Amino acid sequence: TMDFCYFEPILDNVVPVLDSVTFLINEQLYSKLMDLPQEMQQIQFLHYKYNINSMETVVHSRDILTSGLCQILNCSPFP
Amino acid sequence: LKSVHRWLSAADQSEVVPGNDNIEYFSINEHGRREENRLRLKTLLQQDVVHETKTSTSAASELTAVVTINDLLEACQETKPSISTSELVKLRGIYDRFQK
Repeated sequence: TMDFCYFEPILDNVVPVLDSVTFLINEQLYSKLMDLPQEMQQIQFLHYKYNINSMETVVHSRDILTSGLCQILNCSPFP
Repeated sequence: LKSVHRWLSAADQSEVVPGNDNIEYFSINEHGRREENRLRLKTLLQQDVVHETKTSTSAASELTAVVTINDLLEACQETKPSISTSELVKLRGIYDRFQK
């Protein structure tokens, strides 16, 4: 592992919020996703398994959500 | 020319990569940009590794543009190049005898 690293805090709570995010999902999981009856249920399904909490989770470009099954392709505007 | 035209008409140069874009719309695709189709096409282009385009150029098979006798007859008895021998009679008329 690392012997050392650099860290620096974000001052004055200046944390950006992304405007759009793209997701890539496999056949089975994507179908299970869209088969849900309503938008809120789909959002909750996204929330639960990925532990992504709104206004509290920071995500990045090209982040693999799970190994070999799904990934976030890119984010906009900020990385 | 007529044969290549016929070959073009027969091939019709149509039905190439139909329905390339997949259906991927989602419910939350609102409350923002209304050009989401353009952005989705942009991303589908972007997910590609690189513009390889290493396609086989021989797929066209242009050699098949062969002529037929019916196509041959498309001449339609085109107009003569020489209007009339009467305009040229003297040519040999003077050279019935040996040349000067």
